[PDB]
Amino acid sequence: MDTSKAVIQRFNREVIENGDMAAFAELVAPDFVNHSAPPGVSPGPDGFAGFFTGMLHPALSDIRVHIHEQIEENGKVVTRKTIEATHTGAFFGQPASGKRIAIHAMDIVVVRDGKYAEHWSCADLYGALAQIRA
Amino acid sequence: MDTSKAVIQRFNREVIENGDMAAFAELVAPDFVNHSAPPGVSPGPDGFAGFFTGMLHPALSDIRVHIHEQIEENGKVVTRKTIEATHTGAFFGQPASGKRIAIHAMDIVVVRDGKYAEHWSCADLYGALAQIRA
Ligand SMILES: [Cl-]
Repeated sequence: MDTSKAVIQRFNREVIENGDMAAFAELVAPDFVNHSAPPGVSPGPDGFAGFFTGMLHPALSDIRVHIHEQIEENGKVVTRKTIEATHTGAFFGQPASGKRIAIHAMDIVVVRDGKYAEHWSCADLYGALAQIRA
Repeated sequence: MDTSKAVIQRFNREVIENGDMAAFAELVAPDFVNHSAPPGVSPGPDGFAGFFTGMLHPALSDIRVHIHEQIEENGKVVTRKTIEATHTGAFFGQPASGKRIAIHAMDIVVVRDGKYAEHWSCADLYGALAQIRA
């Protein structure tokens, strides 16, 4: 039986790095809520999947997620990480630059019965677009 | 002798909201390191104080720090918060708009002997500048 931290590590590897949506289905609960979802997006699992399949993986190639630290209290796991990838597609209105960039992020995940139940995210887009524009 | 969560709560109220640098001197250690310090800035307490006195408080008036949650493990405290303020000064290339904006942020603080010892930050500047431009 693997830990909440282990489940988040598996999600970052199989879903964010590899883009395995079969792994997504296995690691995200049907009652999942993305509290950080923008006002126009579905806070549900389908909205969350749509961010990876429709936005992230079309924009970023050769994704490497560097998990620096994981702080856990009361079933919530804070992951401080870096998303390193090659900018090969339009990202936040920025056309493909071919540049390898590093996005600093922090997410808070609530894992229940081996699946993602609740999620909050924070990312340095200002800095990532600055990298793209240099 | 108050908790790490209470020290961070006091720092956000007296330093970030009120701009009391006398409180800064009392709540930040001399060996403090800001791991999220920009490339040209000092990771030291002097560099960190300079962010508030030199860029944050000249840019933002009537600051309100809305602390949502605090997750602690192994001497690290993650604070998920929303900085609400009026844009009255120069902020990341945007001249004063007079708008009251909300900056979503997350910081990881290591409190040692009632003072700030280590710090990591994440803030939604992309979102904040978007608000300034609306
Ligand atoms: Cl994520």
